[PDB]
Amino acid sequence: PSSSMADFRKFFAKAKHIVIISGAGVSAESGVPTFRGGYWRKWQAQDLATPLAFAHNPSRVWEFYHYRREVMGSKEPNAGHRAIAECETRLGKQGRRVVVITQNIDELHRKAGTKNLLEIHGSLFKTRCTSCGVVAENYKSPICPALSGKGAPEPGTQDASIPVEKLPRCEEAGCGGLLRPHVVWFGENLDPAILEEVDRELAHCDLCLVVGTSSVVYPAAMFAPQVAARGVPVAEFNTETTPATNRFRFHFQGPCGTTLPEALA
Amino acid sequence: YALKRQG
Ligand SMILES: [Zn+2]
Repeated sequence: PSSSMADFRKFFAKAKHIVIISGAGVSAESGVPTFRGGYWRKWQAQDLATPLAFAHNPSRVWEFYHYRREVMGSKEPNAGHRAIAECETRLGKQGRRVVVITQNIDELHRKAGTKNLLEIHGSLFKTRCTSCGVVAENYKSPICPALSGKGAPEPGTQDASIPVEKLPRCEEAGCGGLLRPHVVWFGENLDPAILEEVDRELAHCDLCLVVGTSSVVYPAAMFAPQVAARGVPVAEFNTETTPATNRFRFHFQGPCGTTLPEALA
Repeated sequence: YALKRQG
């Protein structure tokens, strides 16, 4: 796998549908904690982003997401996020399409300007009622009163054990259902409406970029390998090589913050 | 295919 930028820029100037797949690597450059290995108390994302964790300890899970929600307030998009958003505006005007498909739930791509955004794992700032299924944007801090001054990430912190009745409840008239985060947990499926948008993007894709992904979360991990198999060049921008890198035309190492501003110039 | 999973 080549480490040559000049060869990349030659495909880049020509490409007309470009898909960018973005992973936790991009958010970690904003100082957003990706709990992917690092921990929230004695747990990582894999232990809490599960339907089982929510069934058995919904209080704990909400504490965790509450933490993550509040932490985002200070945080901002980085040079990698900006470069991708500028590129999409710039290329838009040349009749060229750019789409970002993100594994991230922090919405930093939105804040940066990105319009053609597919959030394959949902968002931190959307809830879903487990009684009626309405999906609602929710930016309220704290999301519910019983969570005010909870969600500390330091281990040893005792569980607030908020009864289920005082965790975020649906506000729809007549419902009262328990809300969950509208995030895709391990063991669950991605939204079918989202999967079709992606299927189409990956099929008619042009040049694929995979940025700050460790390439260990499926299905997102298969998306670029899909494209490469079709004879389409794929550039992997990551600080460190992955289990999929050897299937890609390019690997550029570095912080996506350092490499993308050039690559997408 | 659609299942979220690690590995
Ligand atoms: Zn409801």
